[PDB]
Amino acid sequence: PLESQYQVGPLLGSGFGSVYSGIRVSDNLPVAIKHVEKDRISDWGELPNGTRVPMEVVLLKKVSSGFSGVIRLLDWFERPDSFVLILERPEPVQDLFDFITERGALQEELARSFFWQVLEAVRHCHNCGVLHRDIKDENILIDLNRGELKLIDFGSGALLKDTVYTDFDGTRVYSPPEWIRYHRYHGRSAAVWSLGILLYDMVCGDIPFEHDEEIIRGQVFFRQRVSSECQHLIRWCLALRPSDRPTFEEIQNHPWMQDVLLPQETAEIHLH
Ligand SMILES: O=C1c2c(O)ccc(O)c2C(=O)c2c(O)ccc(O)c21
Repeated sequence: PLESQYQVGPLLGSGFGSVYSGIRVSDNLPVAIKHVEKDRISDWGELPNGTRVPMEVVLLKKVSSGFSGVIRLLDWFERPDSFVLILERPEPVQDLFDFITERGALQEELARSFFWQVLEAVRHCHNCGVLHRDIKDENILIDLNRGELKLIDFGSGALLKDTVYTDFDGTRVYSPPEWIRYHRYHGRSAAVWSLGILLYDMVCGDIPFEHDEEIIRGQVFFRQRVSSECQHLIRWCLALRPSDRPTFEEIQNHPWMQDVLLPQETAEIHLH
């Protein structure tokens, strides 16, 4: 059913897997086709109907209902040594790591719009019972035309829970001090930490911390001019003590978050 119903094109990256550009035949929706090999999956789950699948798929199904800032799972298949996922492919697109790498640090107005959309997308996941655990520039795609950000790689994700996590598969330089020191964290507050790393990156062109010692020390130096309110929000997300970090609500009610542009205006002003 698979090679009949879609048409493969160029590789796009790897790997989280190996992803090819693809076209649905039924109608020419761009799609992306991700192959994941059974032998590299450390982490499995089960769907409603009760089949044994990779967590990624569990997590993607939970979040793919309706619209949002997540790239949606349109379908999937099993093969003898691999699973294969069919995902949306917006067109044209660029990931935030490449975008930042090309244009350097981002004007506050642009960072505010982007950051807001990441916030909405993460709220959506938490809502659906999903925690991403690897929120970073390269897991965000920009739809250059509509100005809409989309989250992508759920392969380190987990079901959201209130219990304390003991495993972590995401990026180190994005991991919170509680993980570095004690090998334990909670979802929401670890996510806020990483959101804080992300926001620094947006406005400074680079991440704040490289080594464990700098993460655990939690002192943030700004290498770029950044308003006083943005520094405050960033420092707040990057508090050492989990309980001293903001909730999403508080981040979203922060002064620096006010009067966010809509996506379309963001694209006009900053992407056209
Ligand atoms: O690299 C992608 C990806 C992509 O490169 C282009 C369009 C896309 O739609 C995705 C995508 O949905 C995607 C994903 O869900 C997980 C890991 C990934 O590396 C990716």
